[PDB]
Amino acid sequence: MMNEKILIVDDQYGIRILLNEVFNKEGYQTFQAANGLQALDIVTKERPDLVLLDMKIPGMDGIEILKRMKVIDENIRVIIMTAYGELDMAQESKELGALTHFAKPFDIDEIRDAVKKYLPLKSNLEHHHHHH
Repeated sequence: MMNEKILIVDDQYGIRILLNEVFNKEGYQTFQAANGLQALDIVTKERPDLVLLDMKIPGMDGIEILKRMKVIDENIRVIIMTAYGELDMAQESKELGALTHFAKPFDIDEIRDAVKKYLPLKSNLEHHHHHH
């Protein structure tokens, strides 16, 4: 449609943007971030619904940023592609510590799969009985 939105924060040369060709068109508004602050830029600019955050990202500690992300929306699906033991550290540090987790920036095939594994696909979806 068009209302699909995701952020991807990592320092992989062309994975961030290949996610764009991968979803940004039709899958989701997948944007690229070199810092969580850059992700904050887009989260306030385009307001993607999902966030991919790596704290292992050169620049800033994405951990803090993703904490703020749930803190901004609470509907935003905060997904972690950093030290996935942050459901230990990042969670107890603040609030949620991100949901779907991965310790490695992996091949996008598993990522697109993970997207269609985790995403609702239910009846109520987000919060709306009978989409109108």
